[PDB]
Amino acid sequence: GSVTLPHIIRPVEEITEEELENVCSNSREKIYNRSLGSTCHQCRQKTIDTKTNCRNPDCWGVRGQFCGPCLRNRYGEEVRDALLDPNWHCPPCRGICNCSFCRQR
Amino acid sequence: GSVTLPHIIRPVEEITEEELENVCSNSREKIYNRSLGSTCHQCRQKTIDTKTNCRNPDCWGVRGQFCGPCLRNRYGEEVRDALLDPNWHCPPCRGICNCSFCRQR
DNA sequence: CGACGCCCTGTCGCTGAGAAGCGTTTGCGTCG
DNA sequence: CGACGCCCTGTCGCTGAGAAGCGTTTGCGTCG
Ligand SMILES: [Mg+2]
Ligand SMILES: [Mg+2]
Ligand SMILES: [Zn+2]
Ligand SMILES: [Zn+2]
Ligand SMILES: [Zn+2]
Ligand SMILES: [Zn+2]
Ligand SMILES: [Zn+2]
Ligand SMILES: [Zn+2]
Repeated sequence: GSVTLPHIIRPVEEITEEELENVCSNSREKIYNRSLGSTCHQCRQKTIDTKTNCRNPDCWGVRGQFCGPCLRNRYGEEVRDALLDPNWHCPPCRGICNCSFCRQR
Repeated sequence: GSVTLPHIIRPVEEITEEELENVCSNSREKIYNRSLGSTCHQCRQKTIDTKTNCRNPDCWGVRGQFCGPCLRNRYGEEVRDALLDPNWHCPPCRGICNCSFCRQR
């Protein structure tokens, strides 16, 4: 698949309690799905757990999506706090992402 | 147009005398054509004058295309020398491009 | 290196991906 | 700032562009 997936900014008002209930706690408990899942930028795993929504208009693609364990262990932030933050920008947007590809550059 | 144009490596044996005869000398003498023309990376002008062919396999798109005046005035190299060089890499490939966008980063 | 044990329960490799060009576009300077 | 003159004959702005995910993928260490 060549082209870049769209990036949609979800307001904090549109975040539902069901989405917060589905924030992954342990990476071994993830459920893989090629259709309904979403891909975390850190671990590069496409799973159905709730992931962070980057709210920077300049942000693009799926770089802003992070899972529970990855955001917690690699950046000390909670996905639930990130989803409820109207001004939350992804670590790639802030230029502090430590994934195997971004730290390489 | 969203997607990236292909990059084709032309061996020095395939360079013809007609192509060398069409290397631009003065940027004011260029002929614009949206169909048959090619775009220089430095001046960002799509014209029909012969342009450099970057021979790095890792190179992609049309970043390696430079016109006569731009390569001469901005990098001190001749397009004819570049086209006849089997190991010629574009200034973006060498990370020394001084166009308005690359020097900005 | 893949079995087990520990506490802070965890993450890299490969492929193919990585714009392009039309429009407000061309060096320097006195000078009206 | 857009006419003119100079020699080394020239280049920036805007838009939309800027992957994604399956596969060889999960912290630390003694130890067989
Ligand atoms: Mg490629
Ligand atoms: Mg865009
Ligand atoms: Zn993750
Ligand atoms: Zn972002
Ligand atoms: Zn990253
Ligand atoms: Zn040019
Ligand atoms: Zn190149
Ligand atoms: Zn450049």
